[PDB]
Amino acid sequence: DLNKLVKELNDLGLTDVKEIVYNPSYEQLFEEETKPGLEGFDKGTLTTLGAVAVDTGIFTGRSPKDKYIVCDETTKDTVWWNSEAAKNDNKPMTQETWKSLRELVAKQLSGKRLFVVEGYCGASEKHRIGVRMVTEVAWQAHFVKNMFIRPTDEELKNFKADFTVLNGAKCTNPNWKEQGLNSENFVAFNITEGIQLIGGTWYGGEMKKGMFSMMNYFLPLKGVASMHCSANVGKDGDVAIFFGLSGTGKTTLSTDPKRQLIGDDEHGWDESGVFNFEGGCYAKTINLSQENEPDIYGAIRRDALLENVVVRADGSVDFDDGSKTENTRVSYPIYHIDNIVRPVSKAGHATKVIFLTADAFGVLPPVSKLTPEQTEYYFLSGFTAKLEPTPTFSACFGAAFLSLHPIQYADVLVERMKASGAEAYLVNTGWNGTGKRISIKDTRGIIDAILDGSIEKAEMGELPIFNLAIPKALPGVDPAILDPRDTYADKAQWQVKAEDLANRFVKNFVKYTANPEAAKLVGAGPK
Ligand code: NA
Repeated sequence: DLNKLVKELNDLGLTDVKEIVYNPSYEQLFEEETKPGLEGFDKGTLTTLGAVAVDTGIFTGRSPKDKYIVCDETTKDTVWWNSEAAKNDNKPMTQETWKSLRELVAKQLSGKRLFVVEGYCGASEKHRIGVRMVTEVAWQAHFVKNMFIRPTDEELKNFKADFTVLNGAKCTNPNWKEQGLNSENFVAFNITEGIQLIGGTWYGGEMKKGMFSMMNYFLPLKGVASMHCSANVGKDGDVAIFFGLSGTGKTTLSTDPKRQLIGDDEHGWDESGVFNFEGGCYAKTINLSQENEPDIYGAIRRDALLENVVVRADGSVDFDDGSKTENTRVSYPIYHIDNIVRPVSKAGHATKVIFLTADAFGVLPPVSKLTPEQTEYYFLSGFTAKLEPTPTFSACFGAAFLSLHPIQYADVLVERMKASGAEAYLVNTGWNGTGKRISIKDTRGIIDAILDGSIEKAEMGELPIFNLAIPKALPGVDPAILDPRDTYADKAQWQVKAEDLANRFVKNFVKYTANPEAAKLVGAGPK
């Protein structure tokens, strides 16, 4: 009912609403994106791959410094607010400033032709958020049609919008200084009202990650895990989830011809199992090649939406050109990948949990079986490194999207694992004592041993300092690399580097000891 929709938009403050393009088909979106007369960043270009490409302007990535959550009676004592104790992007916003911003955005979307897309964040009927996004730019509607679950005709008849995203990319906030904000741009959330406002930035990710942040607020409070991970399922129905920061092999190791993909980035884990929050994938395309990333490359066709890629004069795409940004992307509905779970992106309870890390310090074992306490410790640590070794720590493998304290995500994850008897493993896909990277042959052998349970049959030893349980041998894996000390000429070399890494983990974790519940976890961390 377009009549009902317009009244609800008026309620939000949008006036003089002209034509509304509600839930357009992919064909309509293509026509809208290539419409004669589009100017600026609204303009789409049909590439030779058949996919339309658009540019996002000055913002080619998220703007965490411009992210705010309204502080009110609902959020004062529930949100994990940025503090001296532990810095994060959850910056409070007054109700007065929120109102001003809402009016600003409402004004920007008034007296115009609008696109409205309604979809779901969450494949679980019990724990999903119906999202309604309003925009004046067709490709932004396309991004949402790709990234959220597309409702059935039946669902669209009784669709309830639990959260509304008002995309006012074209407007900027003139009173930001007076208001004490970061800039004239803004990505603000009002949890009580159920609204996300976007201003100044055109980057599509703000819509995807904004809703992920909201799921990260509502779900854990209901005992449901909300995770930044990929997930897949074996032919027999066995489910595994993978965590890992960029460069840890997450995408490659969770891509297996024999296991259908549930999702590649955001999942929930409730009483029924693991479910994707998304209806598509938002992949990085820099240096993309058909040879290396056949699944992703193959997905770039009509209905995919390329972002910030360089298009040559003949319409072809130079995927190696990062002139606009190194963060070139492409979004596409999930069925552009063949090896996926259908008809709905969800499966049973996970029984294997894998934490990947590229340990540039060459200290961690290629694989360790974690205790429940260590599972929480390494989940809060969210560690990886790159080469002198430089570490990166990101709580729960996605600190930027945590609306609650890290411990709250760890608690629900381990609760779900305990019920299904799931085992967690820390897997180092990085380097060892040779100074070289662990072979992918061994890493693939390790992932196989984890999934087929052979690691559970192995004789176990224990690595000192970290007190990690490690297998002495595994089918298809070089037993000479299982203990990280064996790849060094002298174990004393490992010992020195281990004390160093242990120190970095401990120093990183100190901020969590300011949280009462998490404080005791230092006992499960190194030394
Ligand atoms: Na399309």
